[PDB]
Amino acid sequence: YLVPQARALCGLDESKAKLSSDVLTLLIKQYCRESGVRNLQKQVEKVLRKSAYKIVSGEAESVEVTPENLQDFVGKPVFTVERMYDVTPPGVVMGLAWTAMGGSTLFVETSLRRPQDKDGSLEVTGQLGEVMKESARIAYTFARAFLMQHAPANDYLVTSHIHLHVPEGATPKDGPSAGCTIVTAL
Amino acid sequence: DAIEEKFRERLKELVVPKHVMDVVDEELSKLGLLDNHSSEFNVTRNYLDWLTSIPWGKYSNENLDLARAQAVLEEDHYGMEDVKKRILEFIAVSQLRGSTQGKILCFYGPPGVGKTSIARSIARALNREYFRFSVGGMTDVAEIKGHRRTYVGAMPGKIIQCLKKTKTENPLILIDEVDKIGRGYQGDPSSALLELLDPEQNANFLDHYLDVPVDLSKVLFICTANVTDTIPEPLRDRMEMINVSGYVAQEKLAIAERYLVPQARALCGLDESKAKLSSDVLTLLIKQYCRESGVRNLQKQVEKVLRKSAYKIVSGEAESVEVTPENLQDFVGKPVFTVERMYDVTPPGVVMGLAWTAMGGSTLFVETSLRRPQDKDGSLEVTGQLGEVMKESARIAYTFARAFLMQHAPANDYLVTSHIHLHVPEGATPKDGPSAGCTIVTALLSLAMGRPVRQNLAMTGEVSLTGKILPVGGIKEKTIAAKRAGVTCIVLPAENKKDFYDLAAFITEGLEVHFVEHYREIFDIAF
Amino acid sequence: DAIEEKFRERLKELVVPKHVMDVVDEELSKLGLLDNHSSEFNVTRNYLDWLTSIPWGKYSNENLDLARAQAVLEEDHYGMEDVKKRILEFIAVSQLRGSTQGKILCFYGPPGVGKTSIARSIARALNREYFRFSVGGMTDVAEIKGHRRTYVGAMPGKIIQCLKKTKTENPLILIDEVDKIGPSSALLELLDPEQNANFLDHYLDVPVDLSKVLFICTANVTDTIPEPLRDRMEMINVSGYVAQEKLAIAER
Ligand SMILES: Nc1ncnc2c1ncn2[C@@H]1O[C@H](COP(=O)(O)OP(=O)(O)O)[C@@H](O)[C@H]1O
Ligand SMILES: Nc1ncnc2c1ncn2[C@@H]1O[C@H](COP(=O)(O)OP(=O)(O)O)[C@@H](O)[C@H]1O
Ligand SMILES: [Mg+2]
Ligand SMILES: [Mg+2]
Repeated sequence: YLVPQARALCGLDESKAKLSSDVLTLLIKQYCRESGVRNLQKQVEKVLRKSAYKIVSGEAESVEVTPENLQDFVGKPVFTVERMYDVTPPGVVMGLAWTAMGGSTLFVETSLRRPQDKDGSLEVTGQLGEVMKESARIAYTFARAFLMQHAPANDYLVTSHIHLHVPEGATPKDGPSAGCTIVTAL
Repeated sequence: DAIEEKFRERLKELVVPKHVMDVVDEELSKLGLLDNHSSEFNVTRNYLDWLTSIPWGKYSNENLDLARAQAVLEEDHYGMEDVKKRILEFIAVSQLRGSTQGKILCFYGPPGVGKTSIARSIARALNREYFRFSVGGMTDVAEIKGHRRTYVGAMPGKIIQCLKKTKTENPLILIDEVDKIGRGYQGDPSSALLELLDPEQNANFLDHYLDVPVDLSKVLFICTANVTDTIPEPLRDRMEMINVSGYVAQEKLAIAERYLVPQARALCGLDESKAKLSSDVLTLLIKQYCRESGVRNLQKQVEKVLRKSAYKIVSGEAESVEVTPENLQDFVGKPVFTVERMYDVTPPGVVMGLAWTAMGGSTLFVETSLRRPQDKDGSLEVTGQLGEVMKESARIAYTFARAFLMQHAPANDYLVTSHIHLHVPEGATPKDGPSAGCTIVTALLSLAMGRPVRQNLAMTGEVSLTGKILPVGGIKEKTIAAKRAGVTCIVLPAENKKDFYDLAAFITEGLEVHFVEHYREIFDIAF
Repeated sequence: DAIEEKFRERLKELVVPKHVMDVVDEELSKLGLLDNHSSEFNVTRNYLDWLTSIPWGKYSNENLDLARAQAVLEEDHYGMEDVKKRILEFIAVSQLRGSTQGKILCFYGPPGVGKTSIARSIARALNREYFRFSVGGMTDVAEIKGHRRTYVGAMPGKIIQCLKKTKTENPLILIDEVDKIGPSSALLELLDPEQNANFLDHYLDVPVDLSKVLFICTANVTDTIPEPLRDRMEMINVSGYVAQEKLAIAER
């Protein structure tokens, strides 16, 4: 629907400007992650209008769009990194989050705050909301209980001072959906 | 009566659509039945006037010459490549298709960069009619939609009057300051803009006075805003966001010596033979007085110099005067931005950072000191009007610095037990953001080891709890601020390579750029 | 008719721009068919009253002479050398270009230093008309931009009121306490060289040229002034007085 109508508006035949399924897939993946259609239409129209300018100005007789030179038409990709950790060290567990620009993944990082591994504590940073901080507290309590019943000799969680961080530091996040992820990380 | 023909013979040159012609006919038939001096007669007459005044099928003689358009665009504004490219693409597309087109654009950027001014130059380039529709603080929805005929003072509204007064169906409408539209209590004008700025529904824009849809698909809508975050998302999604990035010092010099100085001389009535401003004087003025992204303050400084010279000439104090970098302070006063770098040599515990500021970016330093006299557990106090995000980043940096020193030097008990105070010496101004996490880590490690970092090294980048460096924004401003100082080496996150190399060549000529993925690389670079 | 001839006699000496003339002509034609008892007749009469009262082509005869203006400035106030220098520079620029000009200034300083009295003295020296209104605590945009003809209580706002009162297109307008404003978006359009020449009022529905008006703002602290508004105007510091200066002012 979009590309034929955009061609009819810009007046470019398929032979003069090539938009393959691969370049459209890349453009959607890297520029149009939203749930709507208007921004994808705008990107397609940008590509076609730049091809039209190249044709009219005499710079080229036909314009071919490729996944390599797409950034020449639509600039740098908005989304490039899909996951922060390729291989997760022991303290971090991968989670999932809801976002307006499609789905978004999150990680939960934990590390010792004091050298020795008298109660211990959990410091929570990462712009976590009140509900999510409460879920972190519940997760800490259940992690203590579960490690108590699974490994009685392992007093790590009760004595160690632990810092919990969700490395999307500038983006606020809330919700209890991360309780099991936090338990797994701890 | 002759009023009916006075209506009819001015539709001859208009290709009126059927849905308008059948309303005009019924209104004219109603007109001939009412008494010539009744109030209903006046209402019908006013409505027929409004319907007839619309340019139903006439367009301005748009020109499609790319060379002429580029010449017209270049004669007024310097270095607005994105907007000029967008307009040339518009012209090329409108040349491929056999008819005129319309688009909805939004120019956003820092104040004083030329968003409002470029619209008139674009309208002149396109040979389109120009209308400015400032919506700053507007809370009246009736200015967009109008009022029904039943009211005594009913008028269609601003847009229909634009079509009436421009006498063309494809003008250029400048909706100035769209982000500053008012949050009216009785109505929300931004919600009425959804119908006006809908790329598909422009063809059926319904006016409350006319009660007849008008085809606004051929109108080129240009909006100006300072920040996009204030515009409602349903309206922001309809408009095409294209950015004006502001001007670097070299671009400011080009604008001043090519546009600002000639126009200011014309305003002051002077000539180059009587008042001479050399490139060195303009460069010094930009460097020491006009750090803002716009060129309005630079324009004010230039006008100040020229008016001082004009007073010196008219009063007879001098036949002619030349401005020099030595005597410039006589005209503009003593320099404002006299210092670029707080520390020429950084002692142990302080690390040079970079920050985004409205004045073309600026550098910052992170200072750490031993609050209690010993090299229970340690604590970290933070000051400097740090925001909540920046304080959280400081806590993360402290935790990771402890962890890193746990493994790099297990015998080093400094960070574990010592009580540390961390400050950013710009205490009077608020600062926020996670960009300084790696700077804080470096400051803490330099304090712990007692070893100063490289003496001309700047760095930025968010840090995770495990030490991974995350991308940050404002690379251009941070790079410019680093290059103003004697920074010979800069450290950036690896994810910022793509938008660092998108910068102009002259900005990054002399910088030894290092791209990092984990802090263990920054540690080797700095130490 | 008598009303039309009265409005045209109001209009004889003004050099009216073409678009304003077309608007007045069409409104007069509209008034020529409405019945006298109609409420729309009242609205049209009230509208034409404002359009025929704007001084479209009248300028005050300024005293483009450095000596007399300097004498007036130094006889009316003591120690305001920065403001006096700025006004002398303004006069020199007006003389060199050979035409009247408008500027936007801002006097900021502690209260009681003479920011309003110096503005009255400047208007006296320049032979310009003087008008002032306060924006301190203002929260209504409609008192600057006006209300359209539809509403019963519509007024054309402070700027059009000033233009009608002063009968000149180059008066001295003092905007008092710009730093205490609540509304600033109307001022951004009011004082901006790019759009001063085409200031559109909602009631008038026709643009007026404010490029020759000399705007002088008053404040006490610059930091509280809105950021986009602080960029349009020029900041001149009217600082306080030392004991010797206060003694001289008191004696003189
Ligand atoms: N690139 C440029 N070249 C020449 N003059 C410029 C340029 N950018 C801005 N100006 C001048 O600076 C002023 C900026 O005002 P304006 O266009 O209103 O900026 P904004 O739209 O950001 O408010 C204009 O009067 C314009 O003449
Ligand atoms: N330098 C001066 N020379 C002469 N009179 C002065 C001077 N400074 C202040 N005054 C007097 O003090 C009064 C200040 O009132 P006003 O200017 O309205 O207060 P503000 O300065 O807070 O606006 C004026 O009436 C003026 O006559
Ligand atoms: Mg603007
Ligand atoms: Mg006062």
